[PDB]
Amino acid sequence: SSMALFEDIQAVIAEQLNVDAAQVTPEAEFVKDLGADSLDVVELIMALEEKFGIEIPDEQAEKIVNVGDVVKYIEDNK
Amino acid sequence: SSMALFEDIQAVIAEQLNVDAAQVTPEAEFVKDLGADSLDVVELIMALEEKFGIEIPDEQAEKIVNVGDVVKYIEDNK
Amino acid sequence: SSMALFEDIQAVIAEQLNVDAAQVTPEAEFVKDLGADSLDVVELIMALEEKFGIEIPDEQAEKIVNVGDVVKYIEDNK
Amino acid sequence: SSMALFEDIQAVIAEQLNVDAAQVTPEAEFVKDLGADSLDVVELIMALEEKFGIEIPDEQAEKIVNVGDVVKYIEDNK
Amino acid sequence: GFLKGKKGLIVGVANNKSIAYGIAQSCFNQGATLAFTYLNESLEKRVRPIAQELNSPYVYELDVSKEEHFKPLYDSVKKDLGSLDFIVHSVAFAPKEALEGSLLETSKSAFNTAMEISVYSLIELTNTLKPLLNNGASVLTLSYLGSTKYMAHYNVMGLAKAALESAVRYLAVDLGKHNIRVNALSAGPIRTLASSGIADFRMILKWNEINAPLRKNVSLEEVGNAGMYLLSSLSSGVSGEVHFVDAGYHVMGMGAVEEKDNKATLLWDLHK
Amino acid sequence: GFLKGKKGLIVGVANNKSIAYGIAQSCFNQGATLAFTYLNESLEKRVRPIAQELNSPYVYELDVSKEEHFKPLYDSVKKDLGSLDFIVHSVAFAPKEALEGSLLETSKSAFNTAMEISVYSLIELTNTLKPLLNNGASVLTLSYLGSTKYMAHYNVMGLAKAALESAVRYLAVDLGKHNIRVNALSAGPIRTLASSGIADFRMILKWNEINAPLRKNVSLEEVGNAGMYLLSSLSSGVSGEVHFVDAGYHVMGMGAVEEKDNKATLLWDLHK
Amino acid sequence: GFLKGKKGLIVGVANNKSIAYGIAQSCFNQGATLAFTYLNESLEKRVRPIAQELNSPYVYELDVSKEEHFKPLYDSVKKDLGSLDFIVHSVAFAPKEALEGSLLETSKSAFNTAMEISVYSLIELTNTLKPLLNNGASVLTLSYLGSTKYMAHYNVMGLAKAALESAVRYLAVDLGKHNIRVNALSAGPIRTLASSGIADFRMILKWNEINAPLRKNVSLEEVGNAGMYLLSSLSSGVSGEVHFVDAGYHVMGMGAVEEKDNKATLLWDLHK
Amino acid sequence: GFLKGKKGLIVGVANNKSIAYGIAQSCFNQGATLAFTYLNESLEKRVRPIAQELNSPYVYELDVSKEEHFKPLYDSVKKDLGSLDFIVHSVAFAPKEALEGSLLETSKSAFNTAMEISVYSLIELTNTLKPLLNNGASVLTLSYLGSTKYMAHYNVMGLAKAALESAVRYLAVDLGKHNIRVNALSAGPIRTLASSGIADFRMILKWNEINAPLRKNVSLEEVGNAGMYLLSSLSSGVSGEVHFVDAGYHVMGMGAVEEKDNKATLLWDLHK
Ligand SMILES: NC(=O)c1ccc[n+]([C@@H]2O[C@H](COP(=O)([O-])OP(=O)(O)OC[C@H]3O[C@@H](n4cnc5c(N)ncnc54)[C@H](O)[C@@H]3O)[C@@H](O)[C@H]2O)c1
Ligand SMILES: NC(=O)c1ccc[n+]([C@@H]2O[C@H](COP(=O)([O-])OP(=O)(O)OC[C@H]3O[C@@H](n4cnc5c(N)ncnc54)[C@H](O)[C@@H]3O)[C@@H](O)[C@H]2O)c1
Ligand SMILES: NC(=O)c1ccc[n+]([C@@H]2O[C@H](COP(=O)([O-])OP(=O)(O)OC[C@H]3O[C@@H](n4cnc5c(N)ncnc54)[C@H](O)[C@@H]3O)[C@@H](O)[C@H]2O)c1
Ligand SMILES: NC(=O)c1ccc[n+]([C@@H]2O[C@H](COP(=O)([O-])OP(=O)(O)OC[C@H]3O[C@@H](n4cnc5c(N)ncnc54)[C@H](O)[C@@H]3O)[C@@H](O)[C@H]2O)c1
Repeated sequence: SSMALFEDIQAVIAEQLNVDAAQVTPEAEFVKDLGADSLDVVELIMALEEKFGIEIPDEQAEKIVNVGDVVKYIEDNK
Repeated sequence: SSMALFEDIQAVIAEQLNVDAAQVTPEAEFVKDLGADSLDVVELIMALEEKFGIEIPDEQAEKIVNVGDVVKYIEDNK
Repeated sequence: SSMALFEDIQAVIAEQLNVDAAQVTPEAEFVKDLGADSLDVVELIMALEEKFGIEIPDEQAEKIVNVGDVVKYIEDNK
Repeated sequence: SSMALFEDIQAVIAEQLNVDAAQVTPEAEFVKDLGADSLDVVELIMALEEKFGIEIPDEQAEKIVNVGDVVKYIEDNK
Repeated sequence: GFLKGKKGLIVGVANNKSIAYGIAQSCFNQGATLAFTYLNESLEKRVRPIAQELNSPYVYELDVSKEEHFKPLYDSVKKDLGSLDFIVHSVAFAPKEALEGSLLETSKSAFNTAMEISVYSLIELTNTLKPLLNNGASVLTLSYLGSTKYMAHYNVMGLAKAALESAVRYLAVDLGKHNIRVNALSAGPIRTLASSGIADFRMILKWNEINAPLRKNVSLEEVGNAGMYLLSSLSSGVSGEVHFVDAGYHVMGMGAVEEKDNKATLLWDLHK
Repeated sequence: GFLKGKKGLIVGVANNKSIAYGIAQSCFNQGATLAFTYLNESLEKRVRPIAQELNSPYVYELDVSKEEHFKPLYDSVKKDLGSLDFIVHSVAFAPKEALEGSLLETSKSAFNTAMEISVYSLIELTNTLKPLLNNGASVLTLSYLGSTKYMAHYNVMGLAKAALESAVRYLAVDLGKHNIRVNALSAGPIRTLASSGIADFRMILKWNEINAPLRKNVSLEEVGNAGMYLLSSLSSGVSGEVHFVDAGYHVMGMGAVEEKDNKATLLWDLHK
Repeated sequence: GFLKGKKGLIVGVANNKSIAYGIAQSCFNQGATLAFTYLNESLEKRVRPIAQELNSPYVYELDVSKEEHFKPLYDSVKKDLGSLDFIVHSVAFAPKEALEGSLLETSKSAFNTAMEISVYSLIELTNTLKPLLNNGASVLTLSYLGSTKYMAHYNVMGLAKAALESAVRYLAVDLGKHNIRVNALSAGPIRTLASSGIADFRMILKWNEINAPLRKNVSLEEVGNAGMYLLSSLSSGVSGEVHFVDAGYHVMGMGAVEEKDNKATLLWDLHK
Repeated sequence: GFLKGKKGLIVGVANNKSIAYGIAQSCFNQGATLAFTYLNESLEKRVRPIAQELNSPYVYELDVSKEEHFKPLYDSVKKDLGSLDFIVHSVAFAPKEALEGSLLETSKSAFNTAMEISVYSLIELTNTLKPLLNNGASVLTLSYLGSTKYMAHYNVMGLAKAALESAVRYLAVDLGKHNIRVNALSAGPIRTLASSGIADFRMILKWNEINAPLRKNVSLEEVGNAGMYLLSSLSSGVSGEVHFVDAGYHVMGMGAVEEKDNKATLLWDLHK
């Protein structure tokens, strides 16, 4: 992962879930490790695609589970 | 009750519920003694008001229970 | 005509057509003598029926031509 | 012009305007020489595009005036 | 005969005053092979003789609230008919208490009953029988002006008919790509056995008769002919439509008038 | 035959692709005694042979902009037929320039032509022939979805059809008390001789075919059968109605979709 | 103030009971710079004082049947205002004879007058003033339920309002790509100076009052506030809309009822 | 400020993209005393801060599927506010599986959930709070064009919105005699948190943007201002209305076109 990209995605996830950046690591998962319900995630997804002008399709949206997934996805499509 | 009126009402009730006229007596009741469901009665009521040009209002319709009721009602309103 | 009624109707006609009360006499006619178009009259009629709670029907409305007509009409119907 | 194409277009024009094939020559014009109103032409145009599966656009439709035009057009687009 | 050789399932006959019967009868006069369903044994007594009269041995049980009735109905139709060219969904229900007073009073359970019985059953019936429909098949349901305009005491059943007309639109899209049509016939008020469940139906019927353009209530035959039309290939360009058979009543924005050279008067104000 | 012995006047045949012809032909197959009118001599050439084919000697001149043609048309019908059971008003016109570009560009004279020819002629024709109508008579006009929804370049003709549908409602009231019915058939786009006057009709026709529930354009036969229905006693409870015969297209609030398990796609986006 | 600094042209003030006045007054209370037009000198007498009261020196001549008045009106607005943010088209006319009796009786010339004055003038006025409209401009016209439902004696004016509502849809498309909005406000009956030209308006007004959901006629202020809304940026997502300001009357499919524990009764049947 | 001193209960805020929030915010800018409800504790986290921002301590629990929540909500409003001048019902739900594929696939339980949550809750909420409503109170719900036209995959939620709009009509009658108004705001598609539950919402949003008269999607502010209007005394003559706030999209009967002097082209066909 590109470090500038990860850090910028990390700030979004941090602010969105009101966690500390420190807890936002590539392995972390929104439901399990980050305390996100079905709304938090959907809100977070929109924040990301709105930020990055791209759009995560719904089929690709489900298959996301961890910070790495959203990062590796966004880097491949920005 | 007027005998011509009763006999004419009796034929209607007979045909409607496919019972013998003999079983249609003023005391008889459509649900209990005549084997009529909620449809039989409603169908029978329409047959009567259609026959007699009058209309049994719905409030008066419920309060009917026995052959005498429909007969005494119809005689008072025809 | 009742003098209280005439004077009260006269004030309405005066104000409505912005003429002097003096020119509002029972013989006067709205089109000829009072300088009223088709609007002035219709506006004036509504002012009258609104004032008097009555309603000049349209058939009776046409047949009016002079101050006396509206006065004699209103007195008969108030 | 391809002779098979011309002859086949000529039969259509013939039948459509109920003229003899002989009068249908490349120089002939539908309004002047062939006696066609605004309907005849529009009907004839549809007959042609329906026959040939192509569609004469309306802009190209106006610019047609003579048998040669429809023939040279159809050959270029079939 | 415009339905000669065409197979159709009539759902909702209660007696010979049922809208379903009028439709079934009109289709019969056009040569249709009919099959019928009945709610329970109390209703089998009435369906099966009428079916007989319309020359039909095919009489099946269908209570649309019993999920378990639908697979048997499918099997019966496949056994006895093999395929269907049309389906008549002529069925609705709401508890007495909901068809009177206000909408605000309605219970959640009355709501759910009105919606399940009157709307969802079109989905489950059409989904169940979809594999057996022939090319050009035609699905018909029955609605009422109370869906898009206020009608007295129609309350939760107006809500159901609004959904029902919306279901017709979506089903027409779903099924149209398989060349199947779906329509609603919106009848005017007509004295039937279920329509007695509506508070002061009689006054609604009168208001319609006085104020409809044609100054008549619709006849059972008129609804049946309109239905037959929508079921038949005559209407093979019609889908997603809500077809008013109401003596023209839907056009009225107000009571009808009539003039005595003097005023105008409401027609209603002449008889009493 | 559902119009056996019934007399009807067909107004608007131009050729055998005219909507009026489809209707006339469907009524013929139902046993109707037809009579026809023609705009001028250029059109008499086309009407009178088609009339012949539908077994009719009654062919009269009617340019609806000529007030003086209507009394003769009345006299002709009284002489030759004596009475009418139905009338088909299948007529509209607007100058080319108005059926393209914007509504804002429209000339007052184009406006007046579209309104007189396309709407007012229903009034003058029905008023003229009203004394000759039999009990149960049925008056039919032809409309288009462009009346209540925006359709490309339909412009002043949308205004005319909106009025026309409103005229149907008022005429249904006027005539219903004499037990006469008045309806509009709202056809989907169909390749006719006048419809070529609409800018990029072809694309409107395609958009309809792709996006209609039934994924087809309507056939001339389908409009004729629907018309026949509305003219016939089958629809004797139908008045004031705007009856869509458009392959279901009116229900669509958006382009049709189809799914590839992945996204949804507009059907339009598949062919190009 | 929601129209502070916004320039608008009010067409149709006749007196302080005119719908146009209510709208103009509501816009004034929201800070609008108004300009007004008048039919002729008889009407200039009434417009110019009311304009004064709403703080306006801009009073121009516009008889919409005079093609030659429109270029001067353009020049006047450009001189005195330079640009417009909204336009109120509050204008209609039909000869007395047409607003009574039947539609069948209507003369071609009455028809043409109703259509030109009541519908086409929106086209010519909006086309004329289109170059002067600012970003976000809002064009408002006035309609009536008689357009899509039958109302007593409304006759040719129903035809005009149907076209008018259709014009709103097409104009909304034409002008929307330039970020200009076009709407109709469909008022309930309200006692105005032109509304006295309708046969038995009074009874239509009563029928509305008794049978509207809110059991009241609408007030001139209520129409003006609704209009102001549609003219203001508050409604900047609203276009092509027909907005009912009628005490809810449009929802009624029948006379209102009220129950005495016994029967139901028409409200109409209580007062007489 | 048009709601100064007026008390209102906002039901349905999820975050600051919720339609309910836009409405609440517009009402705040007009001086309203607001109170809010939340589905559960997961949603209380989001409502209670937003309420704070709109200057509100009144934050109550309401899961509309819990009959037992309504009496407490009544008591809370009576304690803290005493009376209400308006209510915003901005709430709908359906399981994911129903907002995709066909209507035919829909489960009875998905149907019942969509109807209970999205329609019946307006009845129970308005019935519960009816004793606390002031003179002139205004009840607002939220609908979508999918109610009366087909929209892709909207399926059972179209059925719910059709019923919902019908409920608005009946409730407007029920409540209008107590001088209470009931309306629906029919928003265009807008990216919200629940709207992500619709299959290919994004494409519906694009189709709207390209093809709406105003060539834009509606903004959250535009829905809020329209809502505020309907809640405020500005609309005190408006009841039973379905008010489109959709950039004009409802008027389109087909894709938008644009001309290159040559053909016409669908706008959709320009970007890809
Ligand atoms: N005025 C009218 O009579 C009128 C007007 C317009 C529309 N409709 C509609 O016409 C349709 C038929 O009604 P009708 O007036 O002919 O009354 P009806 O009583 O003749 O028909 C009603 C049918 O619904 C059946 N039904 C009820 N619940 C059922 C269930 N759970 N499972 C299977 N069947 C069930 C009844 O048994 C009966 O067969 C309904 O949709 C009704 O709403 C009636
Ligand atoms: N897509 C369509 O073709 C379509 C769709 C819906 C509705 N319509 C309507 O169907 C009706 C018939 O049109 P069509 O498509 O069959 O076209 P068409 O050309 O076959 O019929 C038009 C008829 O109008 C006649 N006409 C025109 N002006 C006349 C006049 N002044 N006096 C007498 N007759 C006159 C024409 O001569 C012709 O007979 C019209 O109302 C049309 O608007 C057409
Ligand atoms: N019940 C109602 O009053 C009611 C209800 C709904 C809609 N409307 C519509 O509201 C609009 C205004 O009518 P109103 O009721 O306020 O009546 P009004 O008399 O106050 O307004 C009518 C205006 O039209 C103007 N006008 C007529 N012909 C004109 C012309 N040729 N050129 C320029 N101006 C002309 C009149 O002079 C007057 O200014 C009309 O569209 C009317 O149809 C009225
Ligand atoms: N495109 C759109 O977003 C759009 C367009 C038109 C209409 N609408 C309608 O607007 C309204 C609000 O939706 P939104 O788009 O703002 O989405 P949203 O997610 O912001 O609002 C939905 C609200 O419904 C609440 N809710 C769901 N189930 C509930 C329950 N059982 N009890 C209490 N609350 C419950 C949700 O928690 C949330 O607060 C709905 O009626 C929706 O159908 C939305």
